[PDB]
Amino acid sequence: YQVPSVALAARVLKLLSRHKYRQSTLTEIAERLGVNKTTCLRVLRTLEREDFVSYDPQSRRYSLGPYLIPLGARAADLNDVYAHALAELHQVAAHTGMTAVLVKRLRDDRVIYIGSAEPPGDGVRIAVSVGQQFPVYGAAFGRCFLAYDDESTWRRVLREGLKAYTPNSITDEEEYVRLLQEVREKGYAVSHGELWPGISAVAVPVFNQQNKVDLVLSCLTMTSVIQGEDVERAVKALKESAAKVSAWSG
Amino acid sequence: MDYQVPSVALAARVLKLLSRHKYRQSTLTEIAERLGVNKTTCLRVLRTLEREDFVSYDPQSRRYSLGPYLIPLGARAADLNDVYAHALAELHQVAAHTGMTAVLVKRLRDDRVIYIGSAEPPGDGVRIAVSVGQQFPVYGAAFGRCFLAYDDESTWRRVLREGLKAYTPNSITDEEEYVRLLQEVREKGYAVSHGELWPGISAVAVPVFNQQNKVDLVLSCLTMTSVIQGEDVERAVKALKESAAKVSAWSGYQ
Repeated sequence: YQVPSVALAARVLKLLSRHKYRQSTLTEIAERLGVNKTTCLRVLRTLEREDFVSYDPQSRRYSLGPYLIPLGARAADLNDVYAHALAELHQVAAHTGMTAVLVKRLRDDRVIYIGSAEPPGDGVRIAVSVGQQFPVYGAAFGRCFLAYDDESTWRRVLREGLKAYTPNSITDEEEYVRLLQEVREKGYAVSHGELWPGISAVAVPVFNQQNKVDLVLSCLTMTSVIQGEDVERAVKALKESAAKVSAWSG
Repeated sequence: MDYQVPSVALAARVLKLLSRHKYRQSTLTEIAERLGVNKTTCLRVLRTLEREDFVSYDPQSRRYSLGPYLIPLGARAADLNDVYAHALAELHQVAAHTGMTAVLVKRLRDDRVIYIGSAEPPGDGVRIAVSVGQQFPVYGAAFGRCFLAYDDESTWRRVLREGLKAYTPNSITDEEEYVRLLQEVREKGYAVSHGELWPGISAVAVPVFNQQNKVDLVLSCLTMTSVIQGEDVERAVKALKESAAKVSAWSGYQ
């Protein structure tokens, strides 16, 4: 079963976390979600009374509300796995000088940025959109998820087709399979401009109790600046952090 | 109201419950009994939330918990408008409903407090303005008593032994009176001062609690003493409490 209104409440919240829809009128939400204005408004008003959504009558725009702040903080700190993994991002960033990210496998072959940490102190930083979703196959993290799946999950997602985000996105199914073999041997993956042009990443799987991968830790930097020593550093930090997070997955 | 959707209200109650340390890993029975809702009704909502990753389920122990999608929602919500921003917005509501200047006070180290935001009531004419950044002693006036009343009594005794400084003729410097005033603030949930820091100025204040049940923030209303009337103080207490309850929930109080 599915309760249609609760599912609609969730879709609204997910829509309002995208930058384009961070402040959206009723009509923009209805249109984007494909439901009539009255059904949306009912949900939005119930969500508003609980402070899950906020409403600015001066702009007639709805946004994510204040109650999600402590709710999200608690979802992090009440769970041993998430509390330690988010703390580890700060470790990774401080020791590598790269922007560190936690990626999480969702239902329907999607993944999501759960959090990030930017290196401390000053300078330009690379910043990611926290809460952005991605296909489970994309860039360095995609291969960290897929390399330890049973081939029941390999083939279904390969068969759907691989989107070419940039000219270096891996869309050849055979090349992708060889790279998955490579991830298993080395325990990490590197992408150069596969998702965003000029961005490279290093990713490492965090193993759950089934030897499977629900969480990936990632490091991000500019492709033009990355040297071999940077990859090695990122791999050590990420691997060490990953092993501490796996420890808590009991 | 016809725009009130009971299944989404229950989803919210479920998530608020799972955010309490005690109920962080809760069986279906414990959830349904604690909320006073039929277990089947609960299952459908829980499983719907689980499908969207707002809740998780552990098949071993049969317990539900806050799901991981709430983490980036929280971060994106705060990034747009953080708690202090929302607190300021609620102060403008208070100012509008009371016709008083509303003020957000924060505790510092070393027995000081500081104004971190204000909201003058709407319209044109005169009004009381305050300096964002002004610091005061933690014992001073209505807002001082709202911080102190909720510390251990050992702090009351320390602050009292170290001397209450008399700013005006209406300042409370009698130790037995100040203790009685702290006790009653703790009994009643608000404080009122009449010319204790500034001649002519009255204050009504209410504490904001956080997730360790401590008072880091106080919401306060300033008005002129000489024009306060019957229902005014009563009305401001009621508006400040409605606002402080909300901001307490946003600071993680439960």
